[PDB]
Amino acid sequence: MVKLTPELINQSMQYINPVRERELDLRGYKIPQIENLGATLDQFDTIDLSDNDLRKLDNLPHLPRLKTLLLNNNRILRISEGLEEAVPNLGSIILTGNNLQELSDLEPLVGFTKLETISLLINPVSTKPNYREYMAYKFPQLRLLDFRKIKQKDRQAAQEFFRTKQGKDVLKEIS
Amino acid sequence: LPNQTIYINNLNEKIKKEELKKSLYAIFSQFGQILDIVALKTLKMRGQAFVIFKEIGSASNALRTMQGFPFYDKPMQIAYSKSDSDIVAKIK
Repeated sequence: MVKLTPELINQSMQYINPVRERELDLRGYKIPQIENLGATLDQFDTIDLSDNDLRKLDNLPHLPRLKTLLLNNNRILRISEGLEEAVPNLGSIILTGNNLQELSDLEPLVGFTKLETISLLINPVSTKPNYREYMAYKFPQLRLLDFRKIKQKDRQAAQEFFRTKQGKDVLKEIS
Repeated sequence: LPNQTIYINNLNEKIKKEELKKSLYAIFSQFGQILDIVALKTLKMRGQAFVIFKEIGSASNALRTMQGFPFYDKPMQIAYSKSDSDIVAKIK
């Protein structure tokens, strides 16, 4: 295991990826905490932290260029609030294979204004009742959830559902 | 016959190829480093893609795990690529 250090960043692969974006590969190091990302000097469109040991998505510095965060196969159970102040242009967050449990644990993501793609595959939250409906309602800008589109009819249905008294009670208990 | 490249069929042709590639990268990134993705708007590659992993073991895990996954509402049909010459013939 190693910690996320400037030395690690400097030795790691930094390259143009198959979708033509600048990517930093930090995969497989069992990194236990996000830190020292300021040392990237905002060079990257995408940071790949797959296969580490993160328990929290937190401690991001100002990185206006960052658009994709790959977080596959960590142990994440908590997301810190206000991360949109650090990475306001985040477009995709891939949290496949983590430990996010409840819909309320996703509330810290609501502030992202251009977050269009989320994966919560192989997290307990993605099998909770009303998951897709709640995501459509709570994240109106979201386009792709677990690699299935949120369609226009899906948007409308979710909005109409949560307008009803029964829908409002569902929301109340989700909190 | 396992090799580093998976071949996918039954992909949703209504999805723009740039978006398709970005989403394929995201969903397959859990298995390993991806060296390239091939998904062209041609008849020969209609509804199809190749995802090239750095490691064969990653390709094997991706094939086993994602078989039949409903990607853009269609179950993926995944196999190992037949040969590098087949890949070349497909993109020509």
